[PDB]
Amino acid sequence: ELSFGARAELPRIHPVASKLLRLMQKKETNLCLSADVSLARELLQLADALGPSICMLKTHVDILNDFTLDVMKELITLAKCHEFLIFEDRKFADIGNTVKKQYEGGIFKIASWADLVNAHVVPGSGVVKGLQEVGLPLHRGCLLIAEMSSTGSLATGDYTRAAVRMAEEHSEFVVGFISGSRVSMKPEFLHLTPGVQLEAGGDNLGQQYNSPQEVIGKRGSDIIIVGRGIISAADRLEAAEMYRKAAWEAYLSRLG
Amino acid sequence: ELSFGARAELPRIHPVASKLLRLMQKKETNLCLSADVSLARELLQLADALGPSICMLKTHVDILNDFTLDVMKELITLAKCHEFLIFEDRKFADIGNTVKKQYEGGIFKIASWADLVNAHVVPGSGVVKGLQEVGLPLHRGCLLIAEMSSTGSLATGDYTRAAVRMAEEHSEFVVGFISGSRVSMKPEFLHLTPGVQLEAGGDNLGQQYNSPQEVIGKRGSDIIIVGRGIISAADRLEAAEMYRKAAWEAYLSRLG
Ligand SMILES: O=C(O)c1cc(=O)[nH]c(=O)n1[C@@H]1O[C@H](COP(=O)(O)O)[C@@H](O)[C@H]1O
Ligand SMILES: O=C(O)c1cc(=O)[nH]c(=O)n1[C@@H]1O[C@H](COP(=O)(O)O)[C@@H](O)[C@H]1O
Repeated sequence: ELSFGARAELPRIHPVASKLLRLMQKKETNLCLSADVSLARELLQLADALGPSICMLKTHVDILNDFTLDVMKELITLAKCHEFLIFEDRKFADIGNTVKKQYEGGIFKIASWADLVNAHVVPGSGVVKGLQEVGLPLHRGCLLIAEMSSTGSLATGDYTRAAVRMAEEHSEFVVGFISGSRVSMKPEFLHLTPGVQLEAGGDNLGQQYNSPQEVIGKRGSDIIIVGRGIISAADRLEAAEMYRKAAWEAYLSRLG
Repeated sequence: ELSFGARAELPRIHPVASKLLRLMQKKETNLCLSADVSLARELLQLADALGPSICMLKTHVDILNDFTLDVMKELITLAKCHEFLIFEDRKFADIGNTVKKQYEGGIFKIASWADLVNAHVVPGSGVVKGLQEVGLPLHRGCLLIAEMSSTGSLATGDYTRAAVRMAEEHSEFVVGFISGSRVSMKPEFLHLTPGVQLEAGGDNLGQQYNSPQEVIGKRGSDIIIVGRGIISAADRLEAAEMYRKAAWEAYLSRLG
């Protein structure tokens, strides 16, 4: 098993994955903050304070009450300053012809500011083809949703295998997965795992939690995605540091 | 098999489905226009001219370059004038806690103007639970995506059966399906079918077309969803009338 720094140099590595893996090793962080807030001021204050602790900031641009492309300009300034990627968790899931417009255009112009986006594989490979026609020219990457954290997820068995095949057949653009575990045996592919908290539990709408030690250490994922475990805490900086140290040590102990 | 007008009166019918079925029978239309345009002025000019020919106008609010809630105010005026429902084809596909915010909030405030939305079933029933916590109080309906039109779709076999079970267990909010065919044997549930053109063919990004006669007449669906077959035509009114007459006669001939 290679370190993040060595994976950053693999011959078939995507440039976006390489950039991410380099800053993960430099900063000793495999934490992605899920910045699930409705106010631009809170998003930017979290990005600035937690920037040093995170490899990635995950957005849902469509829950931000005061979105403007200028807010995303300020977010890019912080991403460059503190060295993290921006991941818009848009979960594209339409025919190729539709998703290309949803990615490039409308009010959000996601491709103009998002290093990474993600897509569901249920529509077939056209979803990836459509996205890549915008994303390849704009030097972007994509994650495929191979497994989900929620109760009753149908992303199991042959579905997960189809996501892995689709990623591997589109390595020019697909840099990894949303998954609960290592699903690809190819080390060029990032595994990002949501549904993470230090304590056992869930929410009232089907979210299920596992610990950083379980998903990084036992299940072999690379990056934890954490929302409420940080966002709902009083001291979001110390919460982020707890999650960072947990995920980083789990990673180191799997390396041996 | 019951007429649309008789289905509108079924004991377990959802009010949104009833409203739709009534205006389908009154206007002799089972055509949903896929208004896949980037300009508000073109969206509103299509809604006004084609309003009399359609039971429903399907939006992708996130490809509209000049979206404002005022554009949707003008669209509602046309929907009320000409009697059609507004369907935002958002394809919600996240955990319940996320989709409730994506449905109610952000810039688009989808639930404030959309009669109908749709959701993927891959995350499990939490996606429906989250949406229904916004949509039930706002007297809205939802369609579940049971089958897709695109090449390589994984929405087959047990997946389609899971979508039908989920719809039937959430009949307070779920009024039907995006599907290629009749998937539910319960007549209270609408079947809407995209991937429709009069001529054989497809697009370059995995879209596949079938005719109105095939999907309404042979496959037993209720409503055709048509984008480019109308939108790319020179005379979009006559194109809409051709699709309306095709879908309506296919429906009548299945009734006998
Ligand atoms: O793509 C994702 O990040 C995602 C996939 C998934 O399987 N589960 C999942 O929870 N998410 C997202 O990750 C975040 C989880 O947030 P918390 O439950 O607050 O930690 C939310 O923004 C979800 O939308
Ligand atoms: O939910 C949908 O409407 C949808 C589901 C699906 O399986 N296939 C599909 O084509 N659609 C949508 O229906 C429209 C099809 O447009 P045309 O291919 O131009 O007729 C697009 O806006 C798609 O996003």
